[PDB]
Amino acid sequence: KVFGRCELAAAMKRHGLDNYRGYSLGNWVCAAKFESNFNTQATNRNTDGSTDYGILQINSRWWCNDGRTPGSRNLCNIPCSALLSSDITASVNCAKKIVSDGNGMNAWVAWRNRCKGTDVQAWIRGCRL
Ligand SMILES: CC(=O)N[C@@H]1[C@@H](O)[C@H](O)[C@@H](CO)O[C@@H]1O
Ligand SMILES: [Cl-]
Ligand SMILES: [Cl-]
Ligand SMILES: [Cl-]
Ligand SMILES: [Cl-]
Ligand code: NA
Repeated sequence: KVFGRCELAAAMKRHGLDNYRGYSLGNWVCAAKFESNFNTQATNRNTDGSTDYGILQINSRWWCNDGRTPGSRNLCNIPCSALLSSDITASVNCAKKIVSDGNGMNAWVAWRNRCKGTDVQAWIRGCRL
């Protein structure tokens, strides 16, 4: 599923991401835009052979099991394919674990490089929440 901007903002707000660990909703929408272009089916392979999955590009090196990243962890205790669903619940629940692990949203490279220190409220402007 390719979400609309405001559609995803509302879905994330319903799942508890607004101000989660102090990150306002626009941070999460901005990260999704630049990680996946709002597409739940996005996948990208990393140099080390791990793969990033879903709307927030969660990495199999640490967070999910895809059966082909030897020696990796599965800290969200999910198959990576669950992160590709049109229902964002599994991605949101896993993201809550990631952002709580001490490094905040810096775990998302696109957030650090393209959202951090910008007017992220712009990503939710005009949306009915
Ligand atoms: C939280 C998470 O899994 N972030 C991943 C990061 O590990 C990976 O290096 C990057 C590659 O583009 O995509 C995402 O930012
Ligand atoms: Cl915001
Ligand atoms: Cl594996
Ligand atoms: Cl959903
Ligand atoms: Cl933080
Ligand atoms: Na893994």
